[PDB]
Amino acid sequence: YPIAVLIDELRNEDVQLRLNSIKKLSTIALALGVERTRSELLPFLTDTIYDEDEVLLALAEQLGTFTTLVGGPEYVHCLLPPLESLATVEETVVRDKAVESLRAISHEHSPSDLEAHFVPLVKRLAGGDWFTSRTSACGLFSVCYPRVSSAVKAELRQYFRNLCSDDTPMVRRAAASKLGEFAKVLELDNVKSEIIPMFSNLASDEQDSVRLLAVEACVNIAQLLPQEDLEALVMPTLRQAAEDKSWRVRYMVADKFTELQKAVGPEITKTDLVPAFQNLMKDCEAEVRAAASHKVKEFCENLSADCRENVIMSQILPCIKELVSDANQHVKSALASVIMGLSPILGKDNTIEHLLPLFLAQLKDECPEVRLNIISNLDCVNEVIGIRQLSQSLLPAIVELAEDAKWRVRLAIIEYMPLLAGQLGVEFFDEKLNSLCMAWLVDHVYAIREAATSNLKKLVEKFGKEWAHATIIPKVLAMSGDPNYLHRMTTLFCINVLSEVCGQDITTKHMLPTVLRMAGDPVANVRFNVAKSLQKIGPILDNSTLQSEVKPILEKLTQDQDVDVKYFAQEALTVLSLA
Amino acid sequence: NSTPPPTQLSKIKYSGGPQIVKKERRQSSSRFNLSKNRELQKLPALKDSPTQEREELFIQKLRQCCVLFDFVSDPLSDLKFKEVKRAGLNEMVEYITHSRDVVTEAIYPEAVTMFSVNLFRTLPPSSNPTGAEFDPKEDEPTLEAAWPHLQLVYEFFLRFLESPDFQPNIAKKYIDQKFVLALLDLFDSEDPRERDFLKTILHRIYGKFLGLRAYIRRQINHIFYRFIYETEHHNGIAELLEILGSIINGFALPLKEEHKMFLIRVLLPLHKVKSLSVYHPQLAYCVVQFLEKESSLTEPVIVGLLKFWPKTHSPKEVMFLNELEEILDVIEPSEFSKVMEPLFRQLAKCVSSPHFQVAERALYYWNNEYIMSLISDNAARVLPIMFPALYRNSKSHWNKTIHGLIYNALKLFMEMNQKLFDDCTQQYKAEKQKGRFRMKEREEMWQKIEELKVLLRRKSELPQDVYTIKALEAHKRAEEFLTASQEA
Amino acid sequence: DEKVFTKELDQWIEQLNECKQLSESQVKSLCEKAKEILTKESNVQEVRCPVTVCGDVHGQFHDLMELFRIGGKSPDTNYLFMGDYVDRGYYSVETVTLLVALKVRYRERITILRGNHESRQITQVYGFYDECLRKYGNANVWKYFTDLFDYLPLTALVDGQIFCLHGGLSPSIDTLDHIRALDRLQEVPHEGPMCDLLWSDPDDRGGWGISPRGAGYTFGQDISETFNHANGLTLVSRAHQLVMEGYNWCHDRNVVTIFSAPNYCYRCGNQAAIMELDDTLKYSFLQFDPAPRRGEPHVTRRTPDYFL
Ligand SMILES: [Mn+2]
Ligand SMILES: [Mn+2]
Repeated sequence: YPIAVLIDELRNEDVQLRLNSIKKLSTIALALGVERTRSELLPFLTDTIYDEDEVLLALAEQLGTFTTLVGGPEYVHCLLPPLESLATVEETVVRDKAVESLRAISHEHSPSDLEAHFVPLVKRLAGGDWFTSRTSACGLFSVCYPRVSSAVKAELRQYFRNLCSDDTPMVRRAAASKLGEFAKVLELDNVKSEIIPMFSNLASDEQDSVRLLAVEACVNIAQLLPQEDLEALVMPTLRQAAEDKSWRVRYMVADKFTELQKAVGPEITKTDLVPAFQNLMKDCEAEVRAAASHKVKEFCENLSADCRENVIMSQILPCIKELVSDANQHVKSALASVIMGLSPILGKDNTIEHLLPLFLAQLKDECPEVRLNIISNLDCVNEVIGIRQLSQSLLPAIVELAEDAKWRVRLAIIEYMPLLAGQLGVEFFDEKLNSLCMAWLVDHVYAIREAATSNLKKLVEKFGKEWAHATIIPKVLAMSGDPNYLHRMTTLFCINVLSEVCGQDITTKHMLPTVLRMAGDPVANVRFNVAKSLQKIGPILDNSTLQSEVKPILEKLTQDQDVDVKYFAQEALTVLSLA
Repeated sequence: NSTPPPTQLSKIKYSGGPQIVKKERRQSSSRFNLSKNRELQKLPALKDSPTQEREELFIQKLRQCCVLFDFVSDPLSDLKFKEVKRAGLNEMVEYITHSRDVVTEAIYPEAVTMFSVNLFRTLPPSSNPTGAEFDPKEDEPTLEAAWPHLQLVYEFFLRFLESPDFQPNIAKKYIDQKFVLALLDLFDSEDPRERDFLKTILHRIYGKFLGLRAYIRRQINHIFYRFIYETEHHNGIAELLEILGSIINGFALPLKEEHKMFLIRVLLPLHKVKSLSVYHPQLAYCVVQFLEKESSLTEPVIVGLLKFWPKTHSPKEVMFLNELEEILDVIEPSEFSKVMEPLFRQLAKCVSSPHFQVAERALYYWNNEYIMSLISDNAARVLPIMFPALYRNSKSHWNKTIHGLIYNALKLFMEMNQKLFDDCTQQYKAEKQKGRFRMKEREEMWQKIEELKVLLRRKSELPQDVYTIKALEAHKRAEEFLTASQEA
Repeated sequence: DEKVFTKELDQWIEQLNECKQLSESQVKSLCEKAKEILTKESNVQEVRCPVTVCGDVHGQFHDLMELFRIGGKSPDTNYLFMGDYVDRGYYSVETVTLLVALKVRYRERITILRGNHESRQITQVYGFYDECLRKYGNANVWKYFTDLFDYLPLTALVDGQIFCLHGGLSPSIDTLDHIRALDRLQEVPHEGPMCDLLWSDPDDRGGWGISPRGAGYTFGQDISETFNHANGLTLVSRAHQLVMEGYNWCHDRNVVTIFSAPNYCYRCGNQAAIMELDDTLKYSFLQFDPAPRRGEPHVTRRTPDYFL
């Protein structure tokens, strides 16, 4: 309410005290009336302030929300003087915040004062002396184009063409970054005559950092043109961008390749995009081969169905037989993430003849990330070929990966094991795969041990309780006499997940005498894991055994020497309501 | 009289564990636009030829060495075709330095074409990782695999420029603005031996081509503007600043408005990049050489350094204090009184710092008797700024070396002038709650709401790359220091 | 001890496991809680038989969470760390806050020792003082942690047979009773018996040598063979040194260097290791690779150094 008090607080020589007093600029404007903040507060921000860039960043973030505190959407052009000064500041985090706030303010404008206050603001930033103002002018053409008159929007196209032909490459890099966004609000005959010559010039630019941004503009331009003139306008620019001498432009064609396939159409994809895709997979730079290997599944999914399996088997598949044996490890790992996904496209018999040797060659690769990516999609080939064919060709490679050196590869087989065991049947699992799941429980890595206990819960839901009682219950109860204390707790961890699925009778008569026996274990870590397990399997037992066999053990563990055994037993007595 | 500090090739302190070694850091992908046929027989020698078939033999030796070979994919392919280029490149280097009147104007297009097909290329992806968790000083350099041939092309072009019969009026139609821009794109090369030849070649091109000087200075600014504001990653900032340090020493003394805007808007925002420690001895030379040229720029330099003063980066705060003492060594007494209250409010925060390297670097200003000269002529208002910073922290510091330096700094103030005032007891205690006068009015605004020294340096324990290191010490430099280039 | 504090303390461990730092007032209350626990610990701490022994972590939090996936979670697996938890990494604050919070909550299950980087001077040369400035805005959390570091025990004695410490031996110490006579509640000196216990190294030279680290000594095989016989020791486990395999035997299997930071400083490309002692004190080493990095490595304009 006094203006002469807070003018010195916002001009205080401490920098932090100017920062807190300007982050609370909404509460100062709320205390002032909506007419005096136009006449005193906003000219003060216009005239006086210029400071540290942390203050200017906080100032630009506040003024994007002042559209109600200034008097509503018909007085919002008073926020344009201060925001124009922050759009020319050299630091890039404040002039990006100022151009972000300038777009939010522009929607509150009328269509009449857009041509009176916002369009002259864009034309003054676009004709500024320094490049920091011309860069901030590039992000303001799309939010003010489609609401102005035809004579004004003819001037906006001229001022955008001057930014695309700028002297400095910093503005040309920012004009090309907003070329696709600006082209989506133009009419069709003006994209065809004004956007195309300024898109074709930015793709023949001397700086490759400008040329690669014209490739991302080629996706947005081609998707709003009709299919008949894509050959005479867009296609010679895209054909010379795939053959560019800079690898950074060839990387952007390969990274945006599936978006170029949907935007252009299915007919020019057969003619031009398929031979251009072969040259990107056989590229001299390993970064371009890895980018063209990520797209090898999605490119073949969206081909025309009249010629899908003929193009893949004759043009694509000879090129991916050489990316399997590539020298670089990123291209081998990128192909392996998506090579199993083109198994439903080729069919059953083409997968056995042509794709199955490529899968076995990557299940035995020396890189662990190639082996990780090829396991994670093993169900997708399982629905194409049968379980009789999976068990013949790929199952000796899966059993061999169950004892892999890297534990992440061992973990990927365990997560696939309940899906594989359900299809193979219980008579095949007990003979050839049951010893694999029991050998994971005594592994050295703990994350393999805890993934094998959760594997035992998923196995008995698919096979039943009486399969567990005859096969895997006496295997995990003999683990309680292991002289390593890390494996004695695995018996307790197995009982925590098996008790909820094998019911009350198997828990009381087979697993409860084991958790009560090892409550006199010498290691203290086993002794409170007994008390943490009696809390877990407690509700599954009935009230008769909970008061005569569980409660006298939990009372003895509260007299233990160790403080953590004494705590967890006392915690289990209240959860079991035995206090 | 003064030269810029020469940029070191290997800037990593390797005093950690030397028993662990790396695997040579081999480049992965080779190149674009290679040749198919690489057949090359040995042409006859230039010295043994008669004196009239000299330039056509020299053209055919320069029509050779434009076929590019492969050192990356198959490192031992075409060893007899690679050695005839290596012996041919070594023949043309030895031919151009000793003999006289060997360059005709029909040699100028071929020597530029031989340079432009061998070196002008798209640099391969950076093998060093990027991110906030990576120290930019500990980036291991990756040597160029074609350096058995690329070194002798740089060596040939440098002796071509420095020949006494070089005519810059003939060569200015082939060395044009497209040649310079393609040469400036190679300064991001990760090979430090490649950046050393480009620094010497660009120094000769700027020295002899007066029509390219305004273009070279503009394209260097575009490299720094992208580096400061967009990417924050460039391997040759220290090499370009060593070139610019020789340009500043040759500026005309009524300094132009183009050069003053280069100091304020390019050189001063280079202090805020995270990798300032890579190029700081070259950047601090260019700033000081401006103030030796025109001392009127001392005020916007110091208030620009205090604007970019680092607060979450203590090795950069020591580098700011090191550069600020070099500015204060050459400051005029009239410029000192215009800037000393923003200057000594920052030094009050640096003396009272918990960081022992920041505190001991600012307390070493009192050993500089020229800075203590200007303090004694301004002690009426430079002492009430520094006296609370030294007296509130005389005994409260964990390091006991700073206990000595604060007492050493406090006794130089009492012997300077007997300002033995004891009004620190009220002007702190009254302003305990004078900031609480403004706090209750801060709450009063909510009352009307509506409508809602081996251990003293950071070493690297990375394993060394002993093949790369001894290759960096075997590389003799092109020139030890860059001489000044006078403005026309 | 009191029950409403442990449910607050269990929330901090769960919050810290998501790589989320604690507040400045929570670090101050934590470091004073750990100060009462560590001030009644001897200079040589007695640890029971089943324990997992770890080396330098050096702020690599995502490789510390990988370490708990090889050896097990913290109350279930007894751990013993050998200093160097706060430096040479991006997440030094979240690494040392979790390891101290496990010590307050599980004081019989964790034993944290002092390394050379838990001093005031070494932690300001490298990037832990700047990390508390970047993450908290001032230098109070640095003052809370480095005053806690004075109370950390120097050495540890597992079952009376295995001697665990950060650096190595010293010419001023020849008996475990001489480590008990030291005063450890101070900043790490530049020379003396306490300095060489966190700075020394083994080598193959014999006798006392000049430690190139600038602080410390180097001891040969004839010293560790003499130190083991005079105290009844079978092994002097250590760390402090980068080893490529993760662990390394030296001096006719009298000392072993354990390093638990895989891909040290995200440059080195080394493996890590932890030493597991079972109930009858037989050692076994589990090597592991770095954790896979998951997230959005996009171009994020770093906040500048002059914003505070
Ligand atoms: Mn260490
Ligand atoms: Mn250490």
